[PDB]
Parts: sequence; structure tokens; C-alpha cells
Amino acid sequence: PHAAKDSSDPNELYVNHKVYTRHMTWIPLGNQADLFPEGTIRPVHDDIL
Amino acid sequence: IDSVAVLRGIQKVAMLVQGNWVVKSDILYPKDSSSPHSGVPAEVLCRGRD
Amino acid sequence: MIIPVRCFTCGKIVGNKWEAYLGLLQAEYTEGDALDALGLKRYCCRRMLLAHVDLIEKLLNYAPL
Ligand SMILES: [Zn+2]
Repeated sequence: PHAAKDSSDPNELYVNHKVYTRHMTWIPLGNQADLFPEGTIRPVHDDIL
Repeated sequence: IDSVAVLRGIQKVAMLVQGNWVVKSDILYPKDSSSPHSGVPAEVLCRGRD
Repeated sequence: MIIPVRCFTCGKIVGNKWEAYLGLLQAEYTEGDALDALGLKRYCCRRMLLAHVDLIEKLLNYAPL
């Protein structure tokens, strides 16, 4: 919603235009939330495009 | 061709950088033109080249 | 089309090292020293990054949007 008039680079024009693997969110099933502390279950590299 | 006339002509289409002459941005990019790579208006290209 | 996630031969994660690689090319780095700085020792990952063509943005230029 807020960008420069030109904004040639896609970074300024767009948001979430690169789906990095950090967007993956773990959805616990059953009691997996209690067994695994938060942040343990996640993609390893966090930066894969 | 006399040097004064050439200097007058080049002062209208070029600028002096480090003793050399570089064509003006608007000459390369007409007002109706756009970037072949991004499609941005020629005014932004002129500002960037300036 | 897009950078593969894994190296074909060895299997090292190479997908996350693409955009940073471009940064090293946006900087003054050459190809070889940028690949060395990224940590690609064996030549297979160097072939993966060096020979990859980024067609995803050119295709996105033709996306509906
Ligand atoms: Zn490899």
C-alpha cells in the first residue's frame, strides 16, 4: 500500500512475493504440542526459496 | 567545421564529466519511451542516469 | 524455471544460497570467489549455482497479476 512512484525493484512494490520456507507453520496434532517445545519442529534452513 | 559551432551543438545534447562529454539522459530516453527491462517511465530512467 | 532446492549429485541444500549469491554479484565479487564465500567446495554445487538460469521472474512478467 505504500511504495515509491517508480519502485522498479519487486521488493518495494510487493509483499510476500518470495515464499520462503519460514512461512511454514507447524500445526500440532494431538499432544505433539506438549511433547515438543515451541521452535523445535520447523524447517531446518529457514531461508529456502 | 569550426570548433565553436561544434561546442555549441554538443552543449545542447551532452554534459561534461571529468573533461569528457556524456550524452544527456533525455536524448537516450524520449518522453514516450520506457525501460526495455522494467517498463518504468523514461523520467525515472533520466533521474537515475542523472 | 527456479533454482532447485537440492544439488543433483551430492544433495547439499543449495536453494537457500541463490539470492545471497545474487547479492555477491550485486556486490563486486567474481563468480569463483562468491562461490567460495558461499561455502560450495565440491564442483557439483558450483555447477548448480553457476549454470542455473533464473527464468522465474521472466515468466512472472507474463503472469496474470
Ligand atoms: Zn553438490
